[PDB]
Amino acid sequence: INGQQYYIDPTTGQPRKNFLLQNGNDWIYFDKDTGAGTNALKLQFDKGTISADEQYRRGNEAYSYDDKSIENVNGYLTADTWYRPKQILKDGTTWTDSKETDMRPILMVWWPNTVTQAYYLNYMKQYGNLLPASLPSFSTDADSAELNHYSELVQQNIEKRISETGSTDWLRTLMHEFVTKNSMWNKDSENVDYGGLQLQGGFLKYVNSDLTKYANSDWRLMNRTATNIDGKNYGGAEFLLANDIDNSNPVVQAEELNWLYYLMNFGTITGNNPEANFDGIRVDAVDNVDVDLLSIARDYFNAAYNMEQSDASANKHINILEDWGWDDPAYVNKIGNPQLTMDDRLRNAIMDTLSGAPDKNQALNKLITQSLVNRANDNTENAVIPSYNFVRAHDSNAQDQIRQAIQAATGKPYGEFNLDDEKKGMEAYINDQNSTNKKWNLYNMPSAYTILLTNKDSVPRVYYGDLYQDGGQYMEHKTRYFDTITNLLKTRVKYVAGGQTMSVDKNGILTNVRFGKGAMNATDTGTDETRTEGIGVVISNNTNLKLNDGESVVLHMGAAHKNQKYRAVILTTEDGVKNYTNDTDAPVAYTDANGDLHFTNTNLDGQQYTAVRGYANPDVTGYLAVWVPAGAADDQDARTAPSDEAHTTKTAYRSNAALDSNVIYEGFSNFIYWPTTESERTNVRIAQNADLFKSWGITTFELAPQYNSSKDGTFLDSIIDNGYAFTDRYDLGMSTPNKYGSDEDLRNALQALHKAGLQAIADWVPDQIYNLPGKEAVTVTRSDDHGTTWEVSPIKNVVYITNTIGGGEYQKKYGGEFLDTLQKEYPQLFSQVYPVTQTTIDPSVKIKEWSAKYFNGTNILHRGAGYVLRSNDGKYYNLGTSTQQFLPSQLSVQDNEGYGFVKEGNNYHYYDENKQMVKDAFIQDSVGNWYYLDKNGNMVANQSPVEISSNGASGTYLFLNNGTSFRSGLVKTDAGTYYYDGDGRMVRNQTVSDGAMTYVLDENGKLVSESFDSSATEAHPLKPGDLN
Ligand SMILES: [Ca+2]
Repeated sequence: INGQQYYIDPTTGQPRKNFLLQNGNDWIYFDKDTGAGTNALKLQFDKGTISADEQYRRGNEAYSYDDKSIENVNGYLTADTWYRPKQILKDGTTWTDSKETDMRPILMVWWPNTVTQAYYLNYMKQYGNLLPASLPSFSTDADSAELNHYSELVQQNIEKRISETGSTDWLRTLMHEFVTKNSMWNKDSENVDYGGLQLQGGFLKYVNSDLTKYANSDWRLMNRTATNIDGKNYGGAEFLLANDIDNSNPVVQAEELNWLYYLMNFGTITGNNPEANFDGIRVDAVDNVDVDLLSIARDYFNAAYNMEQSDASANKHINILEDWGWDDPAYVNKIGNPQLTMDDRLRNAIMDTLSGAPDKNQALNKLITQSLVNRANDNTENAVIPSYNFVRAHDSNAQDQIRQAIQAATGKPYGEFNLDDEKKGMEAYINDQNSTNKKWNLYNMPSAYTILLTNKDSVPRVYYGDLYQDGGQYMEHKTRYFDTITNLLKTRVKYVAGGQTMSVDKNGILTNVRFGKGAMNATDTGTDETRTEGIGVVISNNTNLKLNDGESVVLHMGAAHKNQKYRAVILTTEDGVKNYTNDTDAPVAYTDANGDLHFTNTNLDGQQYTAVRGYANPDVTGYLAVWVPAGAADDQDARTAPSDEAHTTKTAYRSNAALDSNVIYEGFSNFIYWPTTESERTNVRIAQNADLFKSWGITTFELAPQYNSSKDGTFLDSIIDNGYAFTDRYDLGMSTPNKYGSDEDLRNALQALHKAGLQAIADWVPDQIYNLPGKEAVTVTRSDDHGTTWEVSPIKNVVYITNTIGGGEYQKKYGGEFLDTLQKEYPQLFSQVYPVTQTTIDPSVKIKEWSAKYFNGTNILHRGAGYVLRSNDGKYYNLGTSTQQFLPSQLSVQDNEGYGFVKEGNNYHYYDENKQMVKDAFIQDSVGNWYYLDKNGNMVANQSPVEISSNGASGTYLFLNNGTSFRSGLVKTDAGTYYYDGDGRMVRNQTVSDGAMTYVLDENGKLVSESFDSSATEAHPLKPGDLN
């Protein structure tokens, strides 16, 4: 009984918020907070008179407008501002001239309106006991004489408590707790939304303004990715996470080169050790930065390593791209393949045919065609775009599914967890991994890895979490796939080479063949070394596969393999798979004179598990078998060395037998735990295991990003501290260990890898920086991940407090410091003109500390739309440093009386700063609502649509009973339902999205249909193909 009322939306099953229901002259407004219905709106525009008591009035004035007198950010005041008054009412009794240290909250003496003053009183009473807790609530409607009486009493009681406790800490805490309970001062006014790449619930893009000139930029060219160089197209999302670096600013670009050089010379610079440098880069978040960076990195590598000279030259520095967009490969190829594109068409073919559940996988035929490379008869070299490929990665079918397991095991929201939670989720995740029916883990990991590692024209990348359990100390526990995948890896070195043929038969069974080194076509007879090389693969994704009697699967081993003995590498069993790491006790099969192997529904020569049929177990759902020639020498190596012959084209990597001889190891998971001893340190264990990785044929070890985590908990990366979320770009376990160890552990890992003949990859992360400690006022607009204005947000060209100043001691020590050396050693880098900026990089300014001018924007910070304090008509308070000096009445000697919104008779008027009545104009109140004063200067409030032209612009508006322009919501009337946009104007004849909601309005503005996208409402796994 006695509950609230709501209007349940038919598509959300939840209350409509900010929704007006009208029936004749009667109405219910359903509120913003919970959608609870009311028919009594409060007047929001009322200030009410300053202290009539002159001792309070004069005593509470600001001592001065100096920086030290009034807490501020670039001269702007915030809800948290404390200030020095002329006098304090000491111990509640004795007006006393203030000391410099006598700071008091501005909210002790000032409120944006009477609504907030009443709420302040209620709060200070209930939670501060600064009024008798017995008092009834102050209604918004309370007159200013009553409100002022009780805020003066609160002031007395604050001063008594300051005297009795000898402290103001309690008051700092209490006032900030009040602040955060006001929607104008919290996330409720920030239009939280998780659509697209709003991973943290929304962005604020930085814009130029006379209000914040020190934060202006001539650059901020956004979304300028591979398919949007000129900005005339859509491009990738500029915005992703945290503070988005403006990589279109030429000074920032020089700094990215500076950092790049630092990474590539890390051991030299920090350890006097040229044996402890990185050899290549991974470019993080490619489709979220100015694509100029690909050419800047290219140019540096060309200058320092002469990449384009030959294959031997390029292959000494394997670089890779995190480039998700399906049109990226053509562009990467065009600029010279300076970093390897991924082949996302190929990975998605694997996802679609092998990695899903039995009732979900598609026909295997797609593996032949859906890729940068057609593999039906891949018999040529240097003919395709070179690329790398993978089955999983730290952020690909790992982090989202692991968070799903944690959520399932703990009941906590997606992404929220402590270390105990993480371990409990990991136990469930690993139990799932070892099940036949998997909820969170990919199926057919053995078959997926077989395709990965036997494909021609591909640099495969192995994922750490497929060899070792994702969560645990580094390499603490092996997965069930460790033996299978390391068997494939060693077999790949020894046998996998030459041409490829892939086919799928009428039973949907896939056959994959490699001929061995020296043979490219099925008809080639090969060389001496070809004979005991090559591989044959049989794959099905059909758990019910049954061949009729007399039906066979034929592997066409080719003309180099006539009348030859083969032995098994992997066979599928009832319970899993069997691995054979060499010829000993492996089952055998013989080719005929055409080079064909013949398998059927029956074991060959009484050898267990040589029949082809469907299985369903935790390894295989379908069928897998792999065969190689018997009798290879123990030291057989089918790989090809890169030629040092001069390139005839302007390319680094070429897709050929030498590039194919490389394997990348992504040597981390996000869910590595912090080590409990020095011995458990990831980089310590990497150094100790260099020869192990070599034995798998790893040629480049991709290390995690080594940057010390911000540990701010604002994204997964700064919860599990993987190194992608950092404040100091140059701090690689240097001020304190990273999760992987100290900078000495890192240099030791690089040196040990080099000693074993492996390369090491530096994760280059130019997109963003986290957790800068210095505040800066910036003019911003709430925007989507492409910087498109969020139409329903009031945050449009609004001053907001950002955290953009800082960068740590190592950015300060090293930022810009290698530019002079780079200019003298590689001068050509400084005269290149880049395609997006159409200019050179700009090394004339060193970045030693970041500030807002260098960023495109920020994730929303939950400070609230109105945190920066304003009066009526959009006017900002300011000390006078960033914009016109203007202080609240209570702090100045100016009297508020008769200015702003004023009642006369049954009407309200608005008087401007010259005390003149405003007519036929829109005017904003201090908390951001909008009003229209008509031709007579009367506030409009008739809740029936009204046509207004304001500066040659039509609009149909609706003004609620309290005068406020209704906006960003629906109105249901007797005649239909209507939608008013973020500017208060009725929408007609279109489809509009309002956050999670989509509404279709006909020519008359009537709602025809609506839909709900729940994923806009909270953090969520990113949908497959979201980023293609
Ligand atoms: Ca960006």
